[PDB]
Amino acid sequence: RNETHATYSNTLYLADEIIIRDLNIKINFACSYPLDMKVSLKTALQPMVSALNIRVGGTGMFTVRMALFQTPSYTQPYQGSSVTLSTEAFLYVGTMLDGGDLSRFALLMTNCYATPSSNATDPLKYFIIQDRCPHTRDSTIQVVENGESSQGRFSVQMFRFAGNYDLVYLHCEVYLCDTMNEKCKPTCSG
Amino acid sequence: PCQAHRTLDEYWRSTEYGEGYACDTDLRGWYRFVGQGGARMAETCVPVLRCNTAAPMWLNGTHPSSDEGIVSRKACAHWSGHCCLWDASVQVKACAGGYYVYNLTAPPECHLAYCTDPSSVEGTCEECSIDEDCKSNNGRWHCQCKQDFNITDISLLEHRLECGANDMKVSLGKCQLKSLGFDKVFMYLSDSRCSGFNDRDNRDWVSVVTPARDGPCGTVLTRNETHATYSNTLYLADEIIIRDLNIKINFACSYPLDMKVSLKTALQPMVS
Amino acid sequence: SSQGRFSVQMFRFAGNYDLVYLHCEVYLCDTMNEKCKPTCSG
Ligand SMILES: *[C@@H]1O[C@H](CO)[C@@H](O[C@@H]2O[C@H](CO)[C@@H](O[C@@H]3O[C@H](CO)[C@@H](O)[C@H](O[C@H]4O[C@H](CO)[C@@H](O)[C@H](O)[C@@H]4O)[C@@H]3O)[C@H](O)[C@H]2NC(C)=O)[C@H](O)[C@H]1NC(C)=O
Ligand SMILES: *[C@@H]1O[C@H](CO)[C@@H](O[C@@H]2O[C@H](CO)[C@@H](O[C@@H]3O[C@H](CO)[C@@H](O)[C@H](O[C@H]4O[C@H](CO)[C@@H](O)[C@H](O)[C@@H]4O)[C@@H]3O)[C@H](O)[C@H]2NC(C)=O)[C@H](O)[C@H]1NC(C)=O
Ligand SMILES: *[C@@H]1O[C@H](CO)[C@@H](O[C@@H]2O[C@H](CO)[C@@H](O)[C@H](O)[C@H]2NC(C)=O)[C@H](O)[C@H]1NC(C)=O
Ligand SMILES: *[C@@H]1O[C@H](CO)[C@@H](O[C@@H]2O[C@H](CO)[C@@H](O)[C@H](O)[C@H]2NC(C)=O)[C@H](O)[C@H]1NC(C)=O
Ligand SMILES: *[C@@H]1O[C@H](CO)[C@@H](O)[C@H](O)[C@H]1NC(C)=O
Repeated sequence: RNETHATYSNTLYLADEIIIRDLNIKINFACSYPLDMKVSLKTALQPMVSALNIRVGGTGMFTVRMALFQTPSYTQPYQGSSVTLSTEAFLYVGTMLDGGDLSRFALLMTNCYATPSSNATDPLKYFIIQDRCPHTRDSTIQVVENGESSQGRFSVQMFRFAGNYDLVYLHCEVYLCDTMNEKCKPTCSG
Repeated sequence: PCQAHRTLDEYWRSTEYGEGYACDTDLRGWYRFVGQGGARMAETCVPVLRCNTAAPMWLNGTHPSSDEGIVSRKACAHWSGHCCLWDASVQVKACAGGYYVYNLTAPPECHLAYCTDPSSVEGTCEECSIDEDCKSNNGRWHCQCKQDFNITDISLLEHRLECGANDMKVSLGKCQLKSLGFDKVFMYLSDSRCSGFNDRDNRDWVSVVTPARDGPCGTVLTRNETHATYSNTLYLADEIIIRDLNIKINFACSYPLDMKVSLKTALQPMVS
Repeated sequence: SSQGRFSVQMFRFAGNYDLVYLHCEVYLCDTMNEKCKPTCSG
């Protein structure tokens, strides 16, 4: 045996008779064993230790945005505090989603409206999108996507609120929906 | 003591200097060694013909730790081949910070002077976080946290879950787990590859960060009609194996589905 | 001897581990050609 194996070496003699006279036969055989084995038990063990559970909680809020766009195709964001338009000029907007798990949710739009102010609860409201769908009584409104992915967009002609109202804002309301659990796309018709 | 001392900016007191003849007979009072020679004076009997002296001196035993006060020591003298043949009286007082003081007395005869080994100027105490007192144990400076930071039960264990939109994380006070009986902790999610790490925002914190998706580190999302909550279990053990007090902090936080969104630009048209 | 036995308190790996499996690798030696007695001290 050397440092690794251990050989058992012996020689075998074969003949057809008691006495040998030609072609002596020697079966020189040796089989070795390595010195290092690998062993493991065949039983799984399941101990038990007491577990103290401190169940703690929290709440989170996702990040989601809304940018004015200088151009059609919804490519670049407005950065000025105020934008001047003609009434005939078309408005071009869209909403971003950076909250998290963008694979699972679909940015879906319950309702958006226009008020002369930043007060979201201003009673004077023009629902620019009404119940997940564009108004049909207004035809200048058109949508490209809502709830199709994490980003919805749409365009419409500018207006002004009748009266002493020279300003218009956009308060929109978004609802997350699972893209596999339920179908999110609202397909409305008159 | 710590405020009434005279500094000695002399680089020739080091144990590496070749040879000399200066003996200190006029030295009286508290002294604070400053410079390249060292901040502490010798702990072992430095061999003959060093410290700019034929027979150099040393202090026997160990330097005092923080919060020890006046300590009586007998500074020996090495000469002729017998360490500690002559003796002088020295009183060491530890000080809050990285220096020491001594009443450096006149040795019984000339050809005797103290030494300054390089000591532990490399060992700094700024590495201790702000709430870690600059305490010492037998001459080495350690970051002992507040003794008022002493909680016995683990139900009082501190944890800050900030439910960030893009990612989830729970941060734990390192001092409080230290005093809870944990030297090194092993914090683990439902998957141990989400191993813990250290971060400092206002104090020493140990934290894990996990993406808020369904699956990647075993967090579970159960979106009911209103909320979309993500729950993962936290595992604490101060070593590889737990033998008692198995710890399971069940942390979670929900994300809504509805939310309000508006631009940040005003809008005004012009019309005939 | 030709038998290697030993004891230890049961334990448990921290994390999501509900099982412990044991896996040993043995080394055979000559009782006469070398000293197989292992002695370790701190
Ligand atoms: C310690 O001693 C052991 C026991 O002898 C020794 O292992 C042996 O090594 C030799 C040298 O490699 C092997 O000799 C054989 O020689 C011929 C070719 O030279 C072939 O028969 C063998 O190769 C075969 O390997 C596989 C075996 O099935 C097959 O792929 C195929 O048959 C190949 O032909 C082999 O080289 C001898 O077989 C081994 N014995 C073992 C491994 O059990 C070891 O090398 C020594 N260690 C030292 C000296 O450091
Ligand atoms: C959908 O799943 C969500 C996610 O869990 C679930 O919301 C949960 O509602 C319950 C019931 O209100 C909350 O249970 C908590 O329990 C204790 C007291 O019982 C407290 O922690 C909470 O009350 C706190 O409420 C305010 C929170 O700041 C504070 O006034 C104060 O801290 C109160 O202690 C609360 O009642 C549980 O926390 C929420 N989960 C959250 C918020 O993540 C919801 O009910 C489910 N909807 C269904 C099934 O329709
Ligand atoms: C937003 O507009 C409303 C209506 O002008 C403001 O006044 C509130 O109106 C509601 C009914 O719509 C009353 O019940 C409340 O008492 C009113 N006050 C408050 C403080 O809610 C409201 O104040 C405005 N909010 C903002 C943030 O501008
Ligand atoms: C050394 O510290 C001592 C203790 O505070 C200071 O006073 C000495 O006290 C001892 C013990 O009572 C006396 O035997 C010494 O005579 C005192 N020394 C002196 C110089 O009065 C002492 O001042 C410190 N030594 C120095 C040089 O400051
Ligand atoms: C000083 O301490 C050293 C080493 O610890 C020891 O050998 C020596 O006896 C001590 N001297 C006195 C005077 O006690």
